[PDB]
Amino acid sequence: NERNITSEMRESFLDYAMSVIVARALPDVRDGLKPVHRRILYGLNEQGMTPDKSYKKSARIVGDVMGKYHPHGDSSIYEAMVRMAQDFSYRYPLVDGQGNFGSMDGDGAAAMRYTEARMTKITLELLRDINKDTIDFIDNYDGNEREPSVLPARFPNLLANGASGIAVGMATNIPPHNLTELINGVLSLSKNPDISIAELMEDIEGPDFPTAGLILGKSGIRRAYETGRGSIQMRSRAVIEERGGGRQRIVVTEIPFQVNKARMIEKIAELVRDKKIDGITDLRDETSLRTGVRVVIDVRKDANASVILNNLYKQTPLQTSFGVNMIALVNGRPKLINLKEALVHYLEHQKTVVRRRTQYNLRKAKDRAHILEGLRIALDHIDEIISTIRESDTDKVAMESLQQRFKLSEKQAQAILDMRLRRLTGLERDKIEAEYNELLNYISELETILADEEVLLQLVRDELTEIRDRFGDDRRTEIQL
Amino acid sequence: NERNITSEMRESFLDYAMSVIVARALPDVRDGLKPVHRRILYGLNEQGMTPDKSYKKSARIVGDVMGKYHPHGDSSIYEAMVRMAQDFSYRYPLVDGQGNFGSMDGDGAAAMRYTEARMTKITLELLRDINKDTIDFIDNYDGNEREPSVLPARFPNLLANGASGIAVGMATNIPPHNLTELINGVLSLSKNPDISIAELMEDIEGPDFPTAGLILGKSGIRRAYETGRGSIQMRSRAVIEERGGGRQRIVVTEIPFQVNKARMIEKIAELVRDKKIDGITDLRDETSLRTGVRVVIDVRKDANASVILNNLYKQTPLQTSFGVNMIALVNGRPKLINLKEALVHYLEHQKTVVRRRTQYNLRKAKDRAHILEGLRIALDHIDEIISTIRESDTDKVAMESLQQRFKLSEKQAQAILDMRLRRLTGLERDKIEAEYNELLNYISELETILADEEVLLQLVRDELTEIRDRFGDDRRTEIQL
Amino acid sequence: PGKLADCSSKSPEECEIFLVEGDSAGGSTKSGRDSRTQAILPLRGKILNVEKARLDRILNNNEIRQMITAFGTGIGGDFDLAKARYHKIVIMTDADVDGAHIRTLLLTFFYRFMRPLIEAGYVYIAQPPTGYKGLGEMNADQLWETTMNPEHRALLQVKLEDAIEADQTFEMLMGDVVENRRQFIEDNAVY
Amino acid sequence: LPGKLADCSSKSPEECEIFLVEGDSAGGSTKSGRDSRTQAILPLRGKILNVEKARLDRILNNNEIRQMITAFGTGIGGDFDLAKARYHKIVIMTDADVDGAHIRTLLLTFFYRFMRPLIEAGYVYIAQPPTGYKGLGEMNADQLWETTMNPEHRALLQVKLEDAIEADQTFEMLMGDVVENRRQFIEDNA
DNA sequence: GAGCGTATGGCCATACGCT
DNA sequence: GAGCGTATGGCCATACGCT
Ligand SMILES: COc1c(N2C[C@@H]3CCCN[C@@H]3C2)c(F)cc2c(=O)c(C(=O)O)cn(C3CC3)c12
Ligand SMILES: COc1c(N2C[C@@H]3CCCN[C@@H]3C2)c(F)cc2c(=O)c(C(=O)O)cn(C3CC3)c12
Ligand SMILES: COc1c(N2C[C@@H]3CCCN[C@@H]3C2)c(F)cc2c(=O)c(C(=O)O)cn(C3CC3)c12
Ligand SMILES: [Mg+2]
Ligand SMILES: [Mg+2]
Ligand SMILES: [Mg+2]
Ligand SMILES: [Mg+2]
Ligand SMILES: [Mg+2]
Ligand SMILES: [Mg+2]
Ligand SMILES: [Mg+2]
Repeated sequence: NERNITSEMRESFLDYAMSVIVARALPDVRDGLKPVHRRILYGLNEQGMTPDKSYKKSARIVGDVMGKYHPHGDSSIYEAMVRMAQDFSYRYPLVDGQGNFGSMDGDGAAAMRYTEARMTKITLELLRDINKDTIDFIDNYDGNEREPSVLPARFPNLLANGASGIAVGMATNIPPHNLTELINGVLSLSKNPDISIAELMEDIEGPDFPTAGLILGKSGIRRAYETGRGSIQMRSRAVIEERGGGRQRIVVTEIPFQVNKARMIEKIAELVRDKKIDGITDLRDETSLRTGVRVVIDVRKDANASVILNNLYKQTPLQTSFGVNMIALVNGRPKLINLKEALVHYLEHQKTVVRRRTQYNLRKAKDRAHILEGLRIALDHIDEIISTIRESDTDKVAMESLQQRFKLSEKQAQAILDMRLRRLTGLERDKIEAEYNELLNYISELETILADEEVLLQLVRDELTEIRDRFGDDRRTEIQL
Repeated sequence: NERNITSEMRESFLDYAMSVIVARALPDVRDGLKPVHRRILYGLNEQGMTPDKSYKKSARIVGDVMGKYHPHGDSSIYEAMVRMAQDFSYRYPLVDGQGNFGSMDGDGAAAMRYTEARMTKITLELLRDINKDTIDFIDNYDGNEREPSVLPARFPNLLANGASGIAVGMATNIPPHNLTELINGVLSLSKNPDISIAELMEDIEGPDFPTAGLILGKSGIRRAYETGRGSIQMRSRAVIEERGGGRQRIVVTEIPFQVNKARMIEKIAELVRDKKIDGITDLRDETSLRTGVRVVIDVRKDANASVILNNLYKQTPLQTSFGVNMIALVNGRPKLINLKEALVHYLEHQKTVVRRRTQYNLRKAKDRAHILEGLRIALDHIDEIISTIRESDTDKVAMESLQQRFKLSEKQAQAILDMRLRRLTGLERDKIEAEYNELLNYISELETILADEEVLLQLVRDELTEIRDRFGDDRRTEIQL
Repeated sequence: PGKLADCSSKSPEECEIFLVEGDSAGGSTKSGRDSRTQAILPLRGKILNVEKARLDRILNNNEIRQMITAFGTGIGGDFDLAKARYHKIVIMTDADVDGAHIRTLLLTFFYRFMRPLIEAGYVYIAQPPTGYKGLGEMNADQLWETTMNPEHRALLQVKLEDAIEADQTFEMLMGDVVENRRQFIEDNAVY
Repeated sequence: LPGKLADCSSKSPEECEIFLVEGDSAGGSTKSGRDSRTQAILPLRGKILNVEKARLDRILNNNEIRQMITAFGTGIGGDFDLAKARYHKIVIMTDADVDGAHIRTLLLTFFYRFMRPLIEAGYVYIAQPPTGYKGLGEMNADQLWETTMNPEHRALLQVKLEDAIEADQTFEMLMGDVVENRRQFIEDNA
């Protein structure tokens, strides 16, 4: 058969580009995840690889996620999972790793045959209420499994851990933030829908990196929040200590986010050997675990350390910019979103999650109360019920006879037929009445939530505050005025 | 502290050597498997990756087997599994593979991310009755899981698929055999314990390779069967086609077992280049899916093809020896076994598996019969049983009252209390009587098996014949006189 | 190996070359092929975008070099269709989005360096079963019977109809100008 | 330094020590969990060549063996110099498994046949990592450090030679060319 | 200047015993 | 001889967009 070259180029390229955009490189606005991450977390959840249980071998997690949800390379899965376990990559890590999971110096993690993982306690909040019809499930690549379209995400993950992805025709670069600051901003938005970005910034001061450090001015942040795009100046934490009789040394304790420590040191070393920076006698990486990042630059006598340090900020990645480009999938399509839009979309997801949960909980409660009514009729007239069953030749006849005589439903009659003889004891009869009465009170409680949109909004606020009090931590990055 | 050099050498070397011998390189005489193979098959079984169910991704099987049973490299597991799926490696393949699983040319399988597998219908016979206390289970490497010491192996797998392993201080090399021939030999041994190797050879003619071909004489086979050691001369199936104008050519349709086709061709091609062989004009690999192996060697006009062919057998792997060294793990220790010993040990495993199964089946039957007696008393005095339960305040009182009044056991009372109301219908009461009566005949039937060693031996024979009729196939390798 | 696996025939009119996506697919293809008339060239990883690269880089790319050596036609001004080793050059990628990407990258190289090969109708696109699984998860028997056997296969002959339009198409989709590419995506959206 | 060695800052051999770790993954974490001034990591990849089975031309052509000789800077055979040594502690660090034991035997075979006065001077040591099935690779950078990298917490076994005529017979039997003597040893000692 | 992070896996050497 | 089969994985190049 025949095929036009222009048609083949347009059709094939659009197929790839759209797939990279909606199913690879860009995160969802609601849960802040790319498909690979969502598949790793759901895979951990389905396999019961929770914080309370032992670490499970990385190769088993990777193979499961691959065979069931991610039709790609084992390396691309393992590597995505590794990043989620790194306390220098993820502001609130989503994976709990055991073994070599890499360091700041750019070295990678050990091969998946040597590592072990499970989910962190915060990840349980991303998965919380997933099995309560809160989110929509879809068929997997082969059609032999089901997978989540989005996770409930009971904390604002997109803004919390940030995002960084290279698509086709576009890319994303969302910085990480402080959970306490974010949740407070979300609470302020729910109470005031016409809240300005300026007003929101009283809660959300700016990005909060896991690598800590410093941010130079609120100017860069403000632009990034109003438009979705802006450049944020990140600077290392460096101190000039007064050691010798005249001698002095620079100590780098915190480095910029996503900056490779070894590469940064190599860049400083290169300037010294090329004589592009004069004043450095020795440079050493004194970094340890209890010590943390410690890069020592010892300054030659009579040379100003303040001059050398400022020149290091300019000439090396000791000072680096963060080019904010807040692109996320909103209604399955890419969108450049501002700070408020990110929060509004997140709040809507929470409103839906909580409503859908309450609706599910109610269906189940109404269903159970119905069965309990049936069992209550049964127990009140057991001599007759037993008689009716015994007189019946088949299960079909017993089902019909019970329904017709005691005005019971198909479900109520089936529940009675499945009732064990031990339910006829004194205490077991009293338990049924106690369950029914407590259940009617729960049904009313749920019905009240769905009746008032403000009660439902208050429940979202209450649950968000609970997460803030449990997982919210101190701000790491210092924003200098 | 200190450590002697000789002591460390002796202690450390013996630790490695014994582990390679009893837990790596040598197969078990009973099921014919090395630990890696057994772990792959048991892992398939536990995960329900049976022939009736869809193919499961290789990386998922590998990751599961690794994390749960095999504390080694993912490649070493995947590669072991791959071999089991190759119709040119395994005489009766144990793994059902989908995708590139390699070819005869030395062509490896695709990476485990591509490819998928499940067990073959014959493997179900290796796992048959595993959950009926037929074999002993052991704790895994970490102690968080249980694994089989040996599989029931309802067909003689050690001789069927053979074995090849390099240990320390020893090695094994058992050729594959015809299942119909082996089972017949096993049946002949069970009927005559003093059967000679000569007599057994009327059933077991010799090795039967998946690659077919030819065996030169019964001499090599005879020695290997009597002593467990011998050299068997494997020769390719080659024909000389007389063509027009005097001209000739040789066609190779079958090549020796474990011989690399491409390597064999390369060896012929290098002799021609190096002028070490005279008379070959052209050499071609005409092998296609439609024809199978077809290696065509063109002969010069003034040359004799019979001369060239015989020189090819001598100088290339077109003829290759099989150095039989029948070493297997017998009572957890290595042993050089002869043909009869291999069959005797296998027959004993079957005698134990069938006895252990019948013993298990009996315990369960006796247990069920007892419960049925209780339910029979219950149904016969249902009006009383119901009042007894209803009069009881707790389950504990109901349990005591039923046992004291109706002379029932703790188990019988508990079974009555767990009895659903639907068991009181006409048909459901009749089913209980029918189950009890059929069960009493099954108990007698099982008790008869354990009472007479000949009945038990006949059952083993009957079950072995069933497998022979279902899976037994035509002999592939032609043993020439 | 990972290198080219030629066909026994020396007549190019009946000889075909299958540019196969990935190592694992390349092995099964080499096993399932017609040894007489079908050659397999396994292409590993994403092919270099020639539209974005300079000549020194293009000629230094091994996978590009492997193709030039296989066709034996030459590139740019020195391309000789008379020197072509295969009259059929078949692009055989996975039935997935990345298979589509590799297909675009290969056509970009052929359009900018071997244009008269497409004009002569020597460039074809194999149509493998679109059943969610890629080429590497397919048997050698079925890879033949569905994508390689001339009796049942369906190849798409790549044709040039408007060179002015094609030039604008390769420049937009594979060029350094992101904005035009982003616009193409946001217009052609859903499809 | 990616797959090769990482050396100690100290130029004095009495102060500095070399750790021959087992596997790539072990090498990386041990290079991270060390005292850079006194500790030097030489990661050994795969099973090390059995010098008792090999001829000199092959032994000298091996890159695993050549990396060690260059690291110690002692020379081999008749040209070995105990004084011309770079480290005073040569630590064999291996997995707490059967293959770990094997690598340990292969290294001692090389040291006995080529660097004998290194063992005699008590320079050769065996690191004692925790036994429980995990192995070196599976351990974290800080677990690796407090386990065997702190000569404070660490317990090293000093390799000593007591009978050279017995040791000669032992290396030739266990690591030699004659299978029958090895097979006999296994059969007897089980 | 170049590198962030999800995408498209063969090659190499060694132990061990037999022939 | 050299290679059978279970054991002890980093290196390499490419797309894509932003700064
Ligand atoms: C053989 O292709 C790859 C190369 N090669 C590309 C070049 C072309 C010819 C051969 N040599 C070089 C190295 C590479 F460098 C890395 C990776 C890689 O990391 C990877 C993965 O799953 O992570 C998968 N692949 C295959 C799926 C493509 C890689
Ligand atoms: C890096 O060690 C290995 C080599 N190297 C050994 C040499 C020494 C220095 C570096 N170059 C060469 C190649 C090799 F050739 C193959 C394998 C191998 O197949 C394998 C596996 O799991 O399948 C695992 N490993 C690692 C567990 C040992 C291999
Ligand atoms: C200042 O941004 C750029 C830098 N780097 C500076 C920073 C230093 C640390 C590590 N990298 C970042 C990026 C770079 F290395 C390369 C390019 C570049 O090639 C390029 C282009 O048009 O091809 C455009 N620009 C943008 C100015 C348009 C580049
Ligand atoms: Mg990779
Ligand atoms: Mg700077
Ligand atoms: Mg390997
Ligand atoms: Mg021969
Ligand atoms: Mg694909
Ligand atoms: Mg180990
Ligand atoms: Mg540039």
